[PDB]
Amino acid sequence: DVVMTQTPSSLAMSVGQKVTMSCKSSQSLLNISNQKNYLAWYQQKPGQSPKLLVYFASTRESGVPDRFIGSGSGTDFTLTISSVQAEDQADYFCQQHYRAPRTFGGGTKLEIK
Amino acid sequence: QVQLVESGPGLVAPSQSLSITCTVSGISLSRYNVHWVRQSPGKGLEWLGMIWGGGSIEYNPALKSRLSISKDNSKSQIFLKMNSLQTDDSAMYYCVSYGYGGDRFSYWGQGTLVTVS
Ligand SMILES: O=[N+]([O-])c1ccc(O)cc1
Repeated sequence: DVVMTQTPSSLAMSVGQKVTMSCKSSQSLLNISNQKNYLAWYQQKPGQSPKLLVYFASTRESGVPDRFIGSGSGTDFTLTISSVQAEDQADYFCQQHYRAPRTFGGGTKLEIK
Repeated sequence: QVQLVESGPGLVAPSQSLSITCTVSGISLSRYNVHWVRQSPGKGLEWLGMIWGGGSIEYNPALKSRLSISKDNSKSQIFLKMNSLQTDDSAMYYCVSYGYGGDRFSYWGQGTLVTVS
């Protein structure tokens, strides 16, 4: 029952602009032990499986561009896209990997004009 | 090079039993954790269960009653079985892995669609 919440549910940005989307949980995701935040971010384009963008709240997955930056700790996290590109139009999900069941956020549908 | 491919039944009548196979290549299951996730437009994304490199298994508490996860390291396959199927269970079923040492930390499968009707 850790409840994951993404905001906003959808938003329209323009190319080159900086994008910020939030993800919050009802319990801290910080493992008092290795001090790691168990939170992942995924990008999903139409008719495709989502892809991991960031894990442990801030570590970029191999192959993921530098314009994607995860941040935060505890219960409030963020995914920033420093300078959004047209191909960044997708759905973004966050998933908590702290406790089972590893719940997902509702998603943020990012429209790039 | 690394690929997670899931196989399924396609359409299946309710109160029947589901049975899916996650076929892995490129990696060793002893070093990667495999999760089972399903997605649908109405329901969103849901975590079903997982099986750790060292054989430990976890389930979505709300679904444990009907689920059953297992693996076969020698064949690099992971299995999921779901009972008491209801039309409510239609979704795209995926196996996803996480571990260290590959080109990537995780690999999401292609998904297998389950149409309960
Ligand atoms: O924090 N995370 O995003 C994680 C942590 C562990 C894991 O196996 C996958 C994702």
